[PDB]
Amino acid sequence: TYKYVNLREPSMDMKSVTDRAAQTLLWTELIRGLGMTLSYLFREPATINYPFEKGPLSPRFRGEHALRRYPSGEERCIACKLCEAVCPAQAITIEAEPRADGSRRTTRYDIDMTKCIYCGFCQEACPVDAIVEGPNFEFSTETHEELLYNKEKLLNNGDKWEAEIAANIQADYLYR
Amino acid sequence: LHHAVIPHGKGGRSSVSGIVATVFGATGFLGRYLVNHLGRMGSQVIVPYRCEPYDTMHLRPMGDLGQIIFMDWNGRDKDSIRRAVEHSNVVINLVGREWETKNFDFEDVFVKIPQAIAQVSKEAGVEKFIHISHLNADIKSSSKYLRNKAVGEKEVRETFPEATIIKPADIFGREDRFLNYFANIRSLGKKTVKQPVYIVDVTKGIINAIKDPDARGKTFAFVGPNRYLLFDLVQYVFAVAHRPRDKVERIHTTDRTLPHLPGLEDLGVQATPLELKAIEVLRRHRT
Amino acid sequence: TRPTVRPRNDVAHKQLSAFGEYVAEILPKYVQQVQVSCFSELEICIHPDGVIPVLTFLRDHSNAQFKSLADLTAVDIPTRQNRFEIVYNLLSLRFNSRIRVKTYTDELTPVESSVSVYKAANWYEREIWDMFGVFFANHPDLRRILTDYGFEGHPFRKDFPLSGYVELRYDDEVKRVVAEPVELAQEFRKFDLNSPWEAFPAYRQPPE
Amino acid sequence: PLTLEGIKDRVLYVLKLYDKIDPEKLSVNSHFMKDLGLDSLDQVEIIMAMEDEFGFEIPDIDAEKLMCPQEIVDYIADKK
Amino acid sequence: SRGEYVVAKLDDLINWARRSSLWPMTFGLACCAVEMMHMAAPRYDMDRFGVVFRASPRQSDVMIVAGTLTNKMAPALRKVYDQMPEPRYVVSMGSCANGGGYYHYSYSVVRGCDRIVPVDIYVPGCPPTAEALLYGILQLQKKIKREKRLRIWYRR
Amino acid sequence: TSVKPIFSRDMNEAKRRVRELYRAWYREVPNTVHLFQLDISVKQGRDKVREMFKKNAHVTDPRVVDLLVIKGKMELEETINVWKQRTHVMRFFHETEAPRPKDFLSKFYVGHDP
Ligand SMILES: NC(=O)C1=CN([C@@H]2O[C@H](COP(=O)(O)OP(=O)(O)OC[C@H]3O[C@@H](n4cnc5c(N)ncnc54)[C@H](OP(=O)(O)O)[C@@H]3O)[C@@H](O)[C@H]2O)C=CC1
Ligand code: SF4
Ligand code: SF4
Ligand code: SF4
Repeated sequence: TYKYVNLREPSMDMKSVTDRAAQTLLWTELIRGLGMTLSYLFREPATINYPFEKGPLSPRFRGEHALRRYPSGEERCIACKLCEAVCPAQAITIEAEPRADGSRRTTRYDIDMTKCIYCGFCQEACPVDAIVEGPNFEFSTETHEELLYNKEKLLNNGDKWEAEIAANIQADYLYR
Repeated sequence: LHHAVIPHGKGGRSSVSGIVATVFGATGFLGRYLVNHLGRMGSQVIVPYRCEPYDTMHLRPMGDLGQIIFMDWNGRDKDSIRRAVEHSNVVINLVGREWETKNFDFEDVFVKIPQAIAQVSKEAGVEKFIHISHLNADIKSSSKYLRNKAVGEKEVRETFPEATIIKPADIFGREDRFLNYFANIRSLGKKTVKQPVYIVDVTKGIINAIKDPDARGKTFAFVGPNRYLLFDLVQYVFAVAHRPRDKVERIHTTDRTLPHLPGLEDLGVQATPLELKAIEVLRRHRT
Repeated sequence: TRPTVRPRNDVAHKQLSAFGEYVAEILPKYVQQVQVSCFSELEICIHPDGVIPVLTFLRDHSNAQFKSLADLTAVDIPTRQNRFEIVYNLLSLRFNSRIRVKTYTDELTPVESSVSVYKAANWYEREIWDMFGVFFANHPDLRRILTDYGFEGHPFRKDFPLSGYVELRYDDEVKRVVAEPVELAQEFRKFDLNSPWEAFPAYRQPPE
Repeated sequence: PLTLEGIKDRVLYVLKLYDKIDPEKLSVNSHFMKDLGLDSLDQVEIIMAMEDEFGFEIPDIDAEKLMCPQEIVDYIADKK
Repeated sequence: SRGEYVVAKLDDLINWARRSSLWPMTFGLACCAVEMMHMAAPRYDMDRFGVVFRASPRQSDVMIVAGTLTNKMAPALRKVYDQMPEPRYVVSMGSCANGGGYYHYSYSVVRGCDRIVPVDIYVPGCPPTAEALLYGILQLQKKIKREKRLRIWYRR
Repeated sequence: TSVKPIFSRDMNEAKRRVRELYRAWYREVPNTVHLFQLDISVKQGRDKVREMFKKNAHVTDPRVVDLLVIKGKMELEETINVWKQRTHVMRFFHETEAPRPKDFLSKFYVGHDP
């Protein structure tokens, strides 16, 4: 099935040819374009006042790279290296050790914010939902040193909020 | 000494080299080239500035990721200077404006600045402190510049005696002062014999001396390869450039060699002549 | 077997089998393999001398029109003396079918520069010359396109590693950008993922 | 004013003008390649240097067949 | 100290004059350029901040390096950087541009634009969301608010 | 054993094409060092050119010589145009060290480079 274009002829009848001559010598559809643009002038423009009104989103945005923890409990991560096994720019760096207790844990959990393409594979790959892509996207960092997260920065960034992260997950733990 | 100060592997781009250098100045000319050659070596440079961060911003990306570090200093307090030289392998002193200001003379920058930094350095325990000086800065006349530099020379020689007191001749390069004044002319004609030394041999000598131990205590002086008349050099500048009071007195004052102290030959670096680099740098003429 | 497993048509398989047998019979001078996969896309595997005659046949003849030219690449296979595989891909405007003309070649002897009959092959051949080094005699212009000019090494080979040998940085010494031997900031770790235990029993090669 | 001896004198002082030849040591049977310790690289240097000096293009096989000062002078005397 | 008073007030006026409009040039190699054109979109404005998108390099206040810097790109990028007035500022947008990123382990790619030009404001993301980029330009403006050039000139 | 060479029959045509290519590089150098507003004497550039020629003089296989001639012709085209910038032309040179000598003891101080 096909529906092509540009198959006509200029009509040799006197009315159509004098109408094309009237458009040629009278600048008509140009003024029709001016009328359409003035109709968009008299609309109200759709802008948002940026520092006061922030643009809408989804409950599943991928931002901050925050961590979670157990209810009144310890660190949610096990250092099971799945996120570094899936990290498609290898920005995760995990060096693991157990502590004096016996449960297996970490030493070094580094996210490179340069290499992080923000897939979501480390969120989907985490069996205990330790790393969660965060809600807010404001990094804006004046120095390149400061864009290399440490595990303690991630724990502070996961302890500046969980209630946002918990609300988003508790809303959408059923799709994924 | 602790690890991560020992050298590691090859050189360049965050290969962990030897020295950790606290640099005073480095926003000017020779300090900027010196930070450049230490970044080629791959050495961490701690530099404090006092000015706007835009100047240290356009000399910022010389190093690799997070190698060089920026902080603040002032010419009044020992606390900020001491905080800047808390942990340093080597430290170099390069400072000086060639005209008096409202708040600083030729006195007390060249005098008062090496006093406090050498005080907190010797109380701090730094090694291989390299202090620059102008060549032939005497007790003799014609320059508050040169006599305050001679007082600073006697200070750095007396307290902390194993400092490398270093002196080049009047250096020329991409952002020279006196060749710029040769361009920024009008005139007058005098006589003075003079040897010019190019800047990259000077800073290569400084980085080689600061990375090579056992060459300490001795003051050094750098030698120009030609050593001829100033007015013939001005004719050479106008010929290659296609067009026909303190600075002019301090270039007409004194230019000699000293047989006492050792120079280039105890370091093993090739000398670049005036002619090659002068043809390289004399751009910006008529077409 | 029927849900969530893609069914096929044996009719197209028989059609491509008969067609490939026909082409193999009527150009015997260069035909070595005519192989048909399970999902009916034809492959014809060719000595590197009948490039121009086979493509002049396959552009025409009113039984195999195949005007549409596609990919050219020469898949770098070691453990061979003829390493590189020039893969012509041809699509028929009239018959809606895909044939893969795989001709084989070595490192240094040219195949015969298909741009004479295929005007789409010009930058394809220039790309293969830039990335591999397969020379193309009787060609108008061979240059380096999709690489840097001062860079060399023919990087899509297997001998060229992942990172380049050279790495640029600006320096204020000579006031310009220079190349240096590569100083990585991290390792590019290497996961030994080639697990044992023979996931496909049908594709077993006979061992020694 | 275009004789054999004027061409030989100008070939003589441009052989003086070439740098790596030590000394000139001109002869009609000199053979500066092996008797004076020179390279075929320096041979083609001198051949296209004479080309740069005073005239015609001197193509590749005739550039190969010379290997000798007086034979260069006689080849120019043939060609010019 | 009305000399210091006039210095502080005049510095406030000139730096507010600098940070007021700040028309950039959009260098924009890869898909980060598409997200910059999406903060040129009618929703996320740029008129409100005096920010006029303009391809002119001769009058560029700030420069938004975005996309993926390559070895073939870099000398032409710094030649664009040179013919530019000396009051200038750099926003490195994109994971590709602020440290190599997803193409970090590769050939032909400079490991971030730090190795060519200095960077004032890094804004990460892939793509850095137009909302987040506009936040990064606001924190650039606050960096312009803290510059103290005339203070340093007076007490120099 | 059938091998189809590029251009060669013996090394005579190899010598002929490489000496003509060197003539082209000789008349290529001063125009480029004047055009790109470079900073290097003509003697040094020509000596580094002939040093790069004298690096690969150890090859007798004629196909390899043909492919070297074709590569040198490619870069002579791309430098006789204005397609290559100042950066690549300086990248042929080595004015930024790279200081590494071949002494044993020098490699023994800055170690693990046998
Ligand atoms: N031919 C020559 O020029 C020669 C020069 N020298 C010496 O080399 C040194 C460097 O020379 P050059 O680069 O040309 O000059 P500069 O003035 O540029 O170098 C001095 C550095 O220290 C800073 N500085 C100077 N005075 C003060 C001050 N009162 N308070 C704070 N910072 C100060 C300068 O500016 P800022 O504060 O902005 O950082 C700059 O960073 C000088 O000491 C000079 O005497 C020696 C031999 C030859
Ligand atoms: S996948 Fe989750 S639990 Fe496992 S190492 Fe990564 S963050 Fe920790
Ligand atoms: S979202 Fe970032 S940290 Fe997570 S897998 Fe992707 S690149 Fe790695
Ligand atoms: S960071 Fe992402 S959006 Fe930006 S250029 Fe790279 S791939 Fe494109």
